[PDB]
Amino acid sequence: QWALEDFEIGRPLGKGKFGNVYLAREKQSKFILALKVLFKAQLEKAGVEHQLRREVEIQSHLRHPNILRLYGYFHDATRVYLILEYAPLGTVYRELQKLSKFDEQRTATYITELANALSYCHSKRVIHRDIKPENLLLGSAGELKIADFGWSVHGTLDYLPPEMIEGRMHDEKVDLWSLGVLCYEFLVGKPPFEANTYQETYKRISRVEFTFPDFVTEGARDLISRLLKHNPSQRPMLREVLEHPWITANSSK
Ligand SMILES: O=C(Nc1c[nH]nc1-c1nc2ccccc2[nH]1)c1ccccc1
Repeated sequence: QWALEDFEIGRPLGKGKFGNVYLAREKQSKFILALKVLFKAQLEKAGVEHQLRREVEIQSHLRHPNILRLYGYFHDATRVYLILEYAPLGTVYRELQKLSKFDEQRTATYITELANALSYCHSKRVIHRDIKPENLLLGSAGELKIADFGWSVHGTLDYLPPEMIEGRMHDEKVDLWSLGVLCYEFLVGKPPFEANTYQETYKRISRVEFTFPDFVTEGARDLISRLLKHNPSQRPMLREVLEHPWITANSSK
C-alpha cells in the first residue's frame, strides 16, 4: 500500500541489530511517524521473519492509548519497513538514565498506565513477555506506550520470570512479574535481579533473590513482593494491581 517514496526520512531515533528507526513524514499527508527500517538479509540470516509478521499481526490489530500503534508495513528488494506511531518524548529507558530514579507518583502512574495496557492485551489472549524500559515509549501527554511485540505470544533475562527462564508452563501471569520487575526498577534505579553475568542473573531470578534499599516505602515493597512470587498463582490480578492502595495513593492518572 505504501512505498518509500511516500515518506521523507528525518532524524535518526534509534538502533537495534536489525536496523534503525527514523522519524519520517508522509509526503501527501504531512503526517508524522517513526519508520523502523529492517533488512531482509539480517532477518532471514538470524532466522526471525516468523516473529516479525507476528509483531505486525498483533500490533496492527491492537488499539489502545498506552500501546504504540502500528499503522502498517511494506518492503522493497533490500529491506522491510515498519510504519510506526511516533512518541515525542522518547523511551522511559532514557528518562531513567537522565533521572537515575523515579518517584512513587511517577512510578505508580506508569504502573497504572502499564497495568491497563496489559489488561487490554490479556483480554485478546496476548502476552508481551518483553516489558523492559527500552520498550516503553512516551507520548506528548508524557504517557506510557508499550512498543515492540517482537517476542509476543497468544538475551537479557532481567525481566523474565522464574518459569520462563527455567523453561516451563508460562501464561499471561509472566507480565505481572515483569510489572514487579519494572516497578522496582523505576523506584530503585536498576532491576532487582541485576547481575554481572547471565548465569548469576539466572540464579538470582530462579531464586527470587531481591532486596530493597531503605528509601523504598512500605507499600512499594508490598506490591513488588506480591508481584515477584516464584509461583504464578500468588500474583495479583491486574485488577488488584490497579486496586492496590500504594497505587491509588500515588497514581496521578
Ligand atoms: O522505534 C523506536 N522508537 C520510537 C518509535 N516511535 N517513536 C519512537 C521514538 N524514539 C525516540 C527517541 C528520542 C525521542 C523521541 C523518540 N520517539 C526505537 C527503536 C530502537 C531503539 C529505540 C527506539
